[PDB]
Amino acid sequence: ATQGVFTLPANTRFGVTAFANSSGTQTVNVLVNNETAATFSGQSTNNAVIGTQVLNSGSSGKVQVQVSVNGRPSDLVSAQVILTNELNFALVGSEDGTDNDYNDAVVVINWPLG
Amino acid sequence: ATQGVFTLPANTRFGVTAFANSSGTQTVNVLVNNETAATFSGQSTNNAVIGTQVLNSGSSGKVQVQVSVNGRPSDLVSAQVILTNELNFALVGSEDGTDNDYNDAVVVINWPLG
Amino acid sequence: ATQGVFTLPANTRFGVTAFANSSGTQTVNVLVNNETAATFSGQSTNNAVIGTQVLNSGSSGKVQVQVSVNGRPSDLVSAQVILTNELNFALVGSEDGTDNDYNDAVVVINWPLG
Amino acid sequence: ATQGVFTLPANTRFGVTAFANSSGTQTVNVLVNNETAATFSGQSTNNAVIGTQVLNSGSSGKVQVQVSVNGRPSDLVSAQVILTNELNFALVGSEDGTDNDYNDAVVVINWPLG
Ligand SMILES: [Ca+2]
Ligand SMILES: [Ca+2]
Ligand SMILES: [Ca+2]
Ligand SMILES: [Ca+2]
Ligand SMILES: [Ca+2]
Ligand SMILES: [Ca+2]
Ligand SMILES: [Ca+2]
Ligand SMILES: [Ca+2]
Repeated sequence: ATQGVFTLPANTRFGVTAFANSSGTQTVNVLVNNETAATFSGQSTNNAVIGTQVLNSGSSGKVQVQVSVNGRPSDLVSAQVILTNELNFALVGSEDGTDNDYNDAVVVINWPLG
Repeated sequence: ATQGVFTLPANTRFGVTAFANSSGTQTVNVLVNNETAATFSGQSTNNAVIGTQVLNSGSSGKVQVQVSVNGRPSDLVSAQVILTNELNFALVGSEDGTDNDYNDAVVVINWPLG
Repeated sequence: ATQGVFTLPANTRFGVTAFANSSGTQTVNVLVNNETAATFSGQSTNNAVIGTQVLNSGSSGKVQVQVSVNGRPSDLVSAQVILTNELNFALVGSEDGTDNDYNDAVVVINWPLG
Repeated sequence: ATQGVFTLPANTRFGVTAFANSSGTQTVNVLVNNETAATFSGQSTNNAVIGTQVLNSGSSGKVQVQVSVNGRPSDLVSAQVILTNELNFALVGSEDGTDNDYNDAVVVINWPLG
C-alpha cells in the first residue's frame, strides 16, 4: 500500500522534522501538492534531528514524504494519529537495508502549530 | 486516565524530542525508572525544538513525560504507535492554557535508535 | 483532556461496534450532532459484541461516544488512527472501576464503509 | 514492509473481529504461532461483522492476519496503537482491487480482555 502520503486540512501550517539512525546518509524530501517544499539530509546513528521546518499545506493539503539513500528510495511505513480530536501526528519510518529496524530516517509531521 | 507514561523494552536506548508552540516557557521532564533523567526548557510559537536527547529506558522500561509552565502542570494527551511491528512512537501533547490545541509542548519518543 | 469525541467527514457512513469486558452492564451511547443515534447495552467479560451498527455522521460529522455503568460515567481514553491515508479507526476504551484496564467497554468506529 | 503481523504478550487472550466492505467475498485468516486459529468468510458492503472470536496468543505471542478473495491474497496495511499504556489495538486493512480504500476486509485485534 502507499505510504508517506497524508491529507492535511487546507492552508494549514505544519511542522516537519527528520531523525537519522543509520550509517548511510539519509535524504528526506517533503512534497506539498506534489511539489518538493523541503529537503533534509544527514548521517547519524544517534537519532540526530537532521532537519526541521514549518510548511504550509496549501490549497490541496496533500503532503508526501520520500526517503532515499544515495538516490536509492527506502521502504516506507507510516500512519496518522489524532489525539483529543485536535493534535495531529503524521509518522513515517524507513528502511534503507535489511536489518529491518525502519528507523534509518524517521519523519514526524505535526499540526496545528502556534 | 493516566497520560504520558510508556513502558518501553528495558535497558533500551530511545530518543526524546520536544517542540514548543506557546507564549509560555515549556518545562519538559522525562523520568526513567521513576527518577528524572532529562529536562528540557524553551519557548517558541513556531514549533522549534527545545530539546532532544538519547536516554536509556532503565530496568523497568518505564518512561514518563511531565510538562509544566512556571510550575503549573499541563494537561497531557498521549498514545503509542507501532509500525510494521517494530518501529515505536510514544507521543505526547500538552495544554498549558484553555484554547486546547494541545501543542504547547509536543514530545516525541522514538525507538529503536541506531 | 476531552476523549471519545471525533470529527468525521460530514454526511459519511461509519460503523460503530462495542465490546464488553466487565462484570458490570455497559451502556454505550453514540451521539451524532449532539443527539443520541444509537445505544448499546450488555454485559460480558469475554469481549462479546454488545452492539454493532451502521450510522451516518450527519451534517456536522461530530460523533461522540459516552459510556456509563449503572448511570455512572466511565472514564474514557481515545484516539483516531488513519492507515494509508484512507482507512480510519476512531478508538475508545473506558474504565468503570479501579484496575485501569480500560477495556470495560471498548468501542471501535470505522470508515469509510463499502 | 511486512504488514498484519503482531507480537502480543505470550499466552494472552485477545479478541479478533473482522468487518467486510467489498463486493467480493472476503476470506480472513488469523494465524497464531503460524497455525490457522480462526477463519471468517463473507460478503458485505455495509460493515457486517463476518467474525469475532477470542483466541490465545500462544507461547510465541505471534499473531498474523491474512486476507484473500477467492484464493487471491489482498494487500495489507496495519499498525498497533496503545492507549493509556494499557489498552491495545492491532489494526489491519486490506485491498482486493483498485480503489485503495483498504477497507475491503477490516480486522481489529484488542487486548487485554476481561
Ligand atoms: Ca535499517
Ligand atoms: Ca537504523
Ligand atoms: Ca494551548
Ligand atoms: Ca499552542
Ligand atoms: Ca476496568
Ligand atoms: Ca475490564
Ligand atoms: Ca477496495
Ligand atoms: Ca471496499
